Amino acid sequence: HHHHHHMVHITLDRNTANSWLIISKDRRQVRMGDTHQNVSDNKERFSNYPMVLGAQRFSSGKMYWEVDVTQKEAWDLGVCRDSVQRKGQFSLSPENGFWTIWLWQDSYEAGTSPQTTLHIQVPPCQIGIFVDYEAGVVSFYNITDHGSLIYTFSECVFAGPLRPFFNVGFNYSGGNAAPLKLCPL
Ligand SMILES: CS(=O)(=O)NCCc1ccccc1
Repeated sequence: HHHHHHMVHITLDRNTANSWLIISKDRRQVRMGDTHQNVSDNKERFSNYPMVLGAQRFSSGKMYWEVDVTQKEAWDLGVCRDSVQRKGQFSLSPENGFWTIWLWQDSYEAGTSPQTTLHIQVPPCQIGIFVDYEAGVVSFYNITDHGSLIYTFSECVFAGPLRPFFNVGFNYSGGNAAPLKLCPL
């Protein structure tokens, strides 16, 4: 892929974070805390899962960013509508306003309904996310494996502004404490 030149500087929006998340000073890293992080509740915060949004909103154009997932056992990444549900239980699907992939229990899957098995030969340490708003495309790239394609959502019906979407995953195992990091341009 030659999408690198649509690179955008993403920062995390503290106000949207689940109350257990710890976002770094530079708003470029997020990890699961071992307790509630002493913030007030608000209607924006994801309540049921360790999720957070990027601050940036996209309604046109081509955008690209990269995320470090080194030594995590579980995470979700992609984009979502600004209007997605924040409270209660829900599935990650385009019908609910999400265009995502994930790692869970040693397999990679795309967040279709039902989910799609991904075929990755080289476990990624960094993921590239490309959005073409006008074309209705969200693509995922394996930066560890020379930028190889992971998955393309096409015919996307965004139906609103998009925000970068992150889930650091649960850390029930003690093996998933590591952060998600936005990688430099
Ligand atoms: C073992 S743990 O640290 O990952 N426990 C997390 C508890 C939690 C439940 C729902 C949403 C956010 C956090």
